[PDB]
Amino acid sequence: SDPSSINGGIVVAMTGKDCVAIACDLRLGSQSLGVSNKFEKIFHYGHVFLGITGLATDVTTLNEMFRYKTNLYKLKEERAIEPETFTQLVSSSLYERRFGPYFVGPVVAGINSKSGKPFIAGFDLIGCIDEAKDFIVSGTASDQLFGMCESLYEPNLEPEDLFETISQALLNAADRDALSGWGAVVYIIKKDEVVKRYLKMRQD
Amino acid sequence: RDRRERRLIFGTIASKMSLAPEADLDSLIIRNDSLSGAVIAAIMQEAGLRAVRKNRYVILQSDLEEAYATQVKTDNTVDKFDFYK
Amino acid sequence: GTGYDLSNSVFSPDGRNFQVEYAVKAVENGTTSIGIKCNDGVVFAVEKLITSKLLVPQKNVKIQVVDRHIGCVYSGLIPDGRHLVNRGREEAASFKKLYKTPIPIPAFADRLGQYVQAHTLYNSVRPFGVSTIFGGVDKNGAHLYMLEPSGSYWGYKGAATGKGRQSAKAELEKLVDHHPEGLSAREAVKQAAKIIYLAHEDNKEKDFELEISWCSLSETNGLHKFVKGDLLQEAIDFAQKEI
Amino acid sequence: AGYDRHITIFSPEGRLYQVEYAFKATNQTNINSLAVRGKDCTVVISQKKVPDKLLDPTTVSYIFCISRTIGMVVNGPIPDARNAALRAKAEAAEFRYKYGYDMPCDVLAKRMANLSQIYTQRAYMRPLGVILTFVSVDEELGPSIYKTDPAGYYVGYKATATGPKQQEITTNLENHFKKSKIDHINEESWEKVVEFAITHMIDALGTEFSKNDLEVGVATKDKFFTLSAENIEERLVAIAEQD
Amino acid sequence: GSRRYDSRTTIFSPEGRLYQVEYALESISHAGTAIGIMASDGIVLAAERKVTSTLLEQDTSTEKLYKLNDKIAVAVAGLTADAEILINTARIHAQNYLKTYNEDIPVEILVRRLSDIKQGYTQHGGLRPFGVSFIYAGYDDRYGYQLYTSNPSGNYTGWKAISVGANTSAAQTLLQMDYKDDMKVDDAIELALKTLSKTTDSSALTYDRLEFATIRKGANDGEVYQKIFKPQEIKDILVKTGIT
Amino acid sequence: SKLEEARRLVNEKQYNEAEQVYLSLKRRNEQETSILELGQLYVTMGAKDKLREFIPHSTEYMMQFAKSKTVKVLKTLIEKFEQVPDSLDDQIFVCEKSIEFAKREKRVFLKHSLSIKLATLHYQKKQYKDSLALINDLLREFKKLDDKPSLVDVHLLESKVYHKLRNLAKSKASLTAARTAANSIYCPTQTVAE
Amino acid sequence: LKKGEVSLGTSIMAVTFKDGVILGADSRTTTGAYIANRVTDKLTRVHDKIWCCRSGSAADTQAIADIVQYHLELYTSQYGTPSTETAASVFKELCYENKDNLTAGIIVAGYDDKNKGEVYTIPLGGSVHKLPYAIAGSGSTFIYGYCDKNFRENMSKEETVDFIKHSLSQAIKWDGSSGGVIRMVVLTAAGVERLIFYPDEYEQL
Amino acid sequence: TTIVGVKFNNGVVIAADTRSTQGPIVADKNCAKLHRISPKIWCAGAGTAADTEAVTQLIGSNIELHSLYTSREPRVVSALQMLKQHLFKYQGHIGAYLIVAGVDPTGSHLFSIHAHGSTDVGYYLSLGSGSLAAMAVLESHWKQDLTKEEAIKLASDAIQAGIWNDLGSGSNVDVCVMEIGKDAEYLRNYLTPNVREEKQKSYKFPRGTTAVLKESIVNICD
Amino acid sequence: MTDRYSFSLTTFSPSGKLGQIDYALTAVKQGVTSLGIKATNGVVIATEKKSSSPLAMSETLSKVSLLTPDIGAVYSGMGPDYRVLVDKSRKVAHTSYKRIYGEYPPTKLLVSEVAKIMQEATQSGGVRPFGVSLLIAGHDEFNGFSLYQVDPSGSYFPWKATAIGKGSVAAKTFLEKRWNDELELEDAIHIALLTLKESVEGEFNGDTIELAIIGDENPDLLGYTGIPTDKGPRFRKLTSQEINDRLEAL
Repeated sequence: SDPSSINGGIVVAMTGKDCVAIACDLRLGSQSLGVSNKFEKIFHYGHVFLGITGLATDVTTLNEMFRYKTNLYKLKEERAIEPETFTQLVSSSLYERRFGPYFVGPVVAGINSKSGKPFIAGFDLIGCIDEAKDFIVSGTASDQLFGMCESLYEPNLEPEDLFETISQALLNAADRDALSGWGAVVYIIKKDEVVKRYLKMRQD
Repeated sequence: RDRRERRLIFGTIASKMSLAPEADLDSLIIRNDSLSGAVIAAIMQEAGLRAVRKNRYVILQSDLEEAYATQVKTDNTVDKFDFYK
Repeated sequence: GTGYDLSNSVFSPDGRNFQVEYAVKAVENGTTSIGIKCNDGVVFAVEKLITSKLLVPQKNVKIQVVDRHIGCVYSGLIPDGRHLVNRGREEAASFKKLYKTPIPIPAFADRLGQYVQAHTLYNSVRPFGVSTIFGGVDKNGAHLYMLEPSGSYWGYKGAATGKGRQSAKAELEKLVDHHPEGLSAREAVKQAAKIIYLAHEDNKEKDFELEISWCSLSETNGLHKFVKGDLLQEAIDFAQKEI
Repeated sequence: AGYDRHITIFSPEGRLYQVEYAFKATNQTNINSLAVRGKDCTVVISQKKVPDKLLDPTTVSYIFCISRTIGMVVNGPIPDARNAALRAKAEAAEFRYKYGYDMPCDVLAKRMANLSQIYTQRAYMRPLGVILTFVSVDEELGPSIYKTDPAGYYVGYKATATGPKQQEITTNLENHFKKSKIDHINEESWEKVVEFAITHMIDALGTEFSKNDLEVGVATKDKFFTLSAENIEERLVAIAEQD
Repeated sequence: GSRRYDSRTTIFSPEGRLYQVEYALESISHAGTAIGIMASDGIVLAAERKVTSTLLEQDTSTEKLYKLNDKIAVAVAGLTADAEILINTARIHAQNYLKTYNEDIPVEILVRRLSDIKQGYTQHGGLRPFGVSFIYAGYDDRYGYQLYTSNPSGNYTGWKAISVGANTSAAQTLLQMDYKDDMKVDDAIELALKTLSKTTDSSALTYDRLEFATIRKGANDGEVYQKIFKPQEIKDILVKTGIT
Repeated sequence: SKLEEARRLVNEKQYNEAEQVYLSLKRRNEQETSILELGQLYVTMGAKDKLREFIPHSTEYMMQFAKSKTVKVLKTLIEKFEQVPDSLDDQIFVCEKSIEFAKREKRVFLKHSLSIKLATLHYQKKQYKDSLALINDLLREFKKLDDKPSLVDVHLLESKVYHKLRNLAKSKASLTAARTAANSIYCPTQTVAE
Repeated sequence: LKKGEVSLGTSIMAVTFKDGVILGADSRTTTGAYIANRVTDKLTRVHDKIWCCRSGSAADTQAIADIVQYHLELYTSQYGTPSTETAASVFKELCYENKDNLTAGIIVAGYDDKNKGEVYTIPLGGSVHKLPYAIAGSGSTFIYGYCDKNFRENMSKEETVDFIKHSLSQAIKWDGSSGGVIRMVVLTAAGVERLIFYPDEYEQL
Repeated sequence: TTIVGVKFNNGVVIAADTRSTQGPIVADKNCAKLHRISPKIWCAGAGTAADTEAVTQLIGSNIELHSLYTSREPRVVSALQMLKQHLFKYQGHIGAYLIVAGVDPTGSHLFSIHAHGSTDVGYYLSLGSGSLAAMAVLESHWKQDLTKEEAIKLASDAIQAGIWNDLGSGSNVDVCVMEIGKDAEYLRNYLTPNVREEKQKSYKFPRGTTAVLKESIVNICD
Repeated sequence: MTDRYSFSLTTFSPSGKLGQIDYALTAVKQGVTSLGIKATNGVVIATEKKSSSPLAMSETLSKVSLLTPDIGAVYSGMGPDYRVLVDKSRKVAHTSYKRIYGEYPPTKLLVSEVAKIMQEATQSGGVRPFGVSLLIAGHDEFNGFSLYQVDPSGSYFPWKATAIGKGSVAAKTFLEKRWNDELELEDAIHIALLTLKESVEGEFNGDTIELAIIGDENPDLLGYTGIPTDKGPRFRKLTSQEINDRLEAL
């Protein structure tokens, strides 16, 4: 009845002083059966990071389509794509079809190359825009992440502190979803480099 | 085509004739055409004839204005078709 | 440059389309056909030329009917007028289908004129070579329009095309002057027969055959039908009386 | 080769010969018209030439009311004028349906000019043979006169002339407009502007008009209509007794 | 009848060659010259833009070298307007290949796609052929560096050194003597600069009208670095080559 | 109402209150015209220090409401200063402030145009050396920046200054150079008469 | 009729007489259980002398009214002045083929200088008929007893308005889906006049 | 989601909350539900939150293009008709519930458009799931000849009633007012009845609280 | 029936040059002499409105138009062709960027996209090339102010200062000395006014000059207040009153 939650998935995004924290789980399970722990749901598009949660085939199709669009944009403008443009492009892309829309919970995280302020936004299955300065999370377990993030998130955190904050906001809620686990990956966006980190989870 | 040349020659022709004090050649030479040194005398002859027709023995501004419309209309070319420019 | 008449949409240096002019010149090589706008309706008339006597009399007709109240009489390239009246009938049928009101005469004129000019805009279509004297009766009254191959139509009080076009119009003017207040259909049919006879004098070498038809409210109450019986013979011998 | 002058292609002098020849087709009817702009209304007056007595004067006219608020006067061969009238009426319909409000004159003029430009650019099409003068009153802008051309060059006019003597009427009105320094007639009543236009037209053409030689179109605030013959006779009588 | 105005673009001549592509190959010679040298360490693409003036913008201006993919770059010689559509179609095809196989598109595939696009117009449709010829440069794990060329006819061949455009013969003759099989990038660059100096129609060689595109492979393996030489770095190699 | 009242005060020669009437002062055109009329009144009384404070503070006042209409009002105010006599030092000081403002706003055309005016004022003052130096600088600037309509005037002023210094050969050379630059442009009747 | 879509219902009625035809409606638009707009209008001016009222789905009625407006304006622009039967014809032709999607009841009435005033009604199926009077809408189902007995022919304007109020009072009071103000349109040779009633007066009798 | 609109003598004013709800759970606390079609016309969506922005973007693009084509200001009537046609051509498959308010040289106007294409006009109008509470209040308090401050106060009272009496409406208040004489101004967080209080304890964690499976660095720039 | 002119009307001459392209260039080089120059803080594009008949209204005719509130367009060729071009370009710009990306495209991509239409016109059969030459001026937050000239062939070149029309040769050969690296908006407008002075042949006033400027984001013309993200349209056009103030500044 609901193919979106069949494959499962969670995603979390944090904002900070010139830093953005985005984390995701590595588990891909089919209905009641887990399949692979190598599946990553975050992809690199220039200096903008996009994560997809939901149906895996929708995830990879959207990954390729967005890579295609940003490759064309980069070849046209001779430079990367600003995340402010990226979120609206994602919102428009999902609205191409209405009767057979993709079942995804994508979120776009990145930092503007000129202003440098953190940017983060999310969408829904249809593609409704959602921009908040605090945090946007998505996935089958979003109810678990929302309350924990509200309890744990404090504005204007030190960039190293966002990693621990998002780790506590993710792991203690990841175990509360049957379709999430098998480790996790945390991405921290900084103006100079991106910190890619893994986290340890119980296997259940 | 120079404004100064047309002004000079218009004044030279007007000095011999009987231009009224309230008649301005500068109003006649506002637009820059390709006016020759001969047409800008036959125009004043036509203005004088127009004034003579109305029994006036001194040409007025109203006849100089009408003279420009009858001796110099167009060279045709493409100006009859505005969309070319 | 030469060849300004090879194509259709090309403009001549004086601005006159040339294929349309040749179509007009082709129109005049056709059977004469007149129409009289009487007070109540219209009265058409044709002079279908009798060829070698093998042709069956009183069978081949040229006054085509559109709907009930619009009549079409054509001269020149007869098939081209056949197709034109076919499209006109289709337009009238569509109008009556989606408005359920009989097509008014000026509307039919607009439709036919727009179709006719559609064939003198392109390079891949030959302009029509048929002039029509189509007319009839509608709610507002009676109308008689001549259509020309250039696509120009006018609300004539009487018109004629054919070999005897010029002769017919003179008698049309004489009839109009003789009866300025108007004319009745009954006398209009006899006058039309007389006019056709006068026009046929140019083609006296070949035999003639007269067919006439009229649409009116006083007698036909908005229905179009030919003239049969003693009325046609009465018109014929009245018009032959003055000869 | 020599096929340049036949279709809308550029020329060694950089000219579109077909469009140039199209303008010479607008003077076939040699009908002179002019339109002035009143303080609150607009009036357009055109010569009404009836060639033959067989014509019905009522149906022969070069003035077409596009809508209840926009009127149009067209110079050139009538069949192409009627094609343009049909397209303009249909497009006014489409715009009113789609946007819900009556369109201003400039939008209609721009759309017809764009259509004519598409006609010129496409080789298989031929340019329109008419010059259209769109006249209306715009509550958003004011009274306005718009004149397009076969090429598609449209621009609002304080007062428009046309016909073979377009230049002469142009100078005749320009002397008045340059002496009075006003962009429109100061006469508030639509009654007065009609006599102003008729007087200037008579002085320009040097001819005296009767009830049937001229047809006048009046566009008041949210109303356009064509005056009947008795109205023109009354206006002429008033002019004659006044001056 | 819509016949007298037809020019019959796709018609065989009495002797047996096409005529529109024949004149396209003349239009090519009237465009700005381009040079392509195949070096062991990389590929250098350089071109001299035509119609140059003091008012020509040079800060952000590339009209002869275009980027189709992070690894593959092309040089345009001919009508830039017609080259734009081909560039867009090539980029679309490369992105579709990445869609289908998720692996870098080999140069030969794109070269075939563009050659087919040109041939389709040279064959049917009655439209004029594209009057542009390309110079393709790229890298892959298949054959290493690749340097093809295109033609309005739609035929492509591999070349260790090519120069399409004005004074093609002079440039080819100049480069064939100095071409070896073992240059680094710098030797190819200086050879190309000398060739452009000796083939140009002007007197000196100012940095405004020269464009450079180079392919280099350094510490990182499997990914080459594509850099379009900006004027600030362009004026640097002039003193190295001695032209200054 | 205020404009008519100020004109009436002018007619009664009591424009000493029209001064404050203008000081209190489509409205953009009203403000600029009021500034022009107040400058005309200042010229009428001819209080040189009053105009010296008036012109630059009006230009600074100009960059608050109208912005664009600064060059026009400044030029007409400076030309109005020419009517008031015994103002060589005052006019030079006003032109110095205006040139400083032009440097501040980097309006090169105004600075170049104003410099030739200050050179003319120096020449009227008969300070030939500084006028010669400034005019040489202007010659250097107008040579590369081909501006023959201004080159004619600067060369004519140079010829005047050299004639005042009795170096007749250099004056003749400058006049001939001006003649060379003159007979290629639309130079007005004033400069050809000069 | 879909589930949740906005419908008009209520009651619409037009009566012919000597000087023309008077057409009536209310201002209540009840969407399911709720009432969304109580001051809306159910009267559509397809032409100056041709008037139409709306019943059924609100969107469907508005769309068909717009299409009829477009076609009628085309007709008056090109061919000539319209008439009642043409207005009914365009409505029937619009409604017929899409009857699966479009499902609404329309009543059109117009005054002309030749045939005086006529009333044409379009039921849900899409037929056309000419009647001295006609009713449509769910609220119209109750006054069937009153109007038929109290209807007269060739009445006058005052009697016609009296009958219209004396008939719509029961429609408003007996059905909650119909309410608000009562809107009147008068089509005569003089012109079109707009009349509006108030809830506090026609109820007081 | 609660959106209201009040028409007064000089112009019109609409208001909206900032809480976006996807069901029993709230997505975002501060969002801009007001959509701009033109600088003089504003729209606020209801019902589904996923058709509103797309439809408003479409209509804004087309309307600004039409105004540029006509070289004149846009009109609220044209926008209303265009929304009507667009929503009708999909045949009721779009649940977008939008409000439209605007002014033009013809005057001021305010309409509402329903999901399946229905249209209505009124001086006061509230649309959406939370429209009931606010619309009762505005029907209770509205009167003829309102003033600007009175109109904004009435809109504030209506939105306050909606946010207090309904779960999905709350947090801040967003108000846009349209003035015929002057420019239309937009108020962000005009009323903030809900302000999150500070937490009793700080949940800041010591450094290295959570173990890291692997450390790695990914390149970004060339 | 359809269109029987499916064959290309532009055929390579044996000399190796396109006929219709070199013919449209000739049609462009004659006509209105327009110009546009780029300064550090903005770009000014100017053209003169040749009033054909003195009874017409040059106000109704828009010699310069607004492609986007940031990017304006000036032409020097045929009127109706430019009008159709500007309408089509606005439509395709909306379709390509407002629908998909959500904002207004930058000058560089918009110019290529509009030139796509013209380079298709010289290719698609049965149609003639546009007889206009476009001067595109625009600004963006990354590439800054930029001015582009579009030729009827479809080729576009970045130019700091330009002029097209009858006086193109004189204006082009006169702009080098006028122009330098550092410039101001008022300096640029004075330069443009001085250059256009000799190229005009009719009456000189504010009515006969069409002038537009791309500068800072003015919020007064924005049409709303309350969003700090946007500060207004950068494209503004001077009226006759605005331009007849710097006209005497010469």
